[PDB]
Amino acid sequence: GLFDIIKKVASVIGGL
Amino acid sequence: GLFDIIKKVASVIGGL
Amino acid sequence: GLFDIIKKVASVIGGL
Amino acid sequence: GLFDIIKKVASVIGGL
Amino acid sequence: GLFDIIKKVASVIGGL
Amino acid sequence: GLFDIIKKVASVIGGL
Amino acid sequence: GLFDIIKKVASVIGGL
Amino acid sequence: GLFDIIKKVASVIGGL
Amino acid sequence: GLFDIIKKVASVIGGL
Repeated sequence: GLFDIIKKVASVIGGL
Repeated sequence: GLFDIIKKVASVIGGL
Repeated sequence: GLFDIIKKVASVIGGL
Repeated sequence: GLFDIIKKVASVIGGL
Repeated sequence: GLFDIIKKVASVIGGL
Repeated sequence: GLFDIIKKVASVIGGL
Repeated sequence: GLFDIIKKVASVIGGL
Repeated sequence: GLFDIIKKVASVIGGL
Repeated sequence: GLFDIIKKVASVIGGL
């Protein structure tokens, strides 16, 4: 498109 | 399109 | 379209 | 109470 | 309470 | 058996 | 048996 | 409380 | 058996 954002993420977090 | 956002996410979180 | 947002997410959360 | 245990868990296991 | 245990866990295991 | 394959897998993928 | 395949899998995918 | 334990964990294990 | 393959895997991929 004109202003594309593609964001892909995956995470393991040990507690917040 | 014009202003596309594609967001894909998957996560494992050890407790909030 | 003009202002598309596509969001896909899947998660495993160890307790809130 | 007096002797509280709160346990929350969620998991993905690739086969036992 | 008096003797609180709070346990939160989430895991991905590649086969047992 | 004779020609055994045992495959166990589990995964978190942040978007394909 | 003779030619056994055992496959076990479980996954979380953040969008295809 | 008096004797609090808070435990939060999350893990990826490549096979046991 | 005779020709055993045992494969165990688990993974977090930040987007393909």
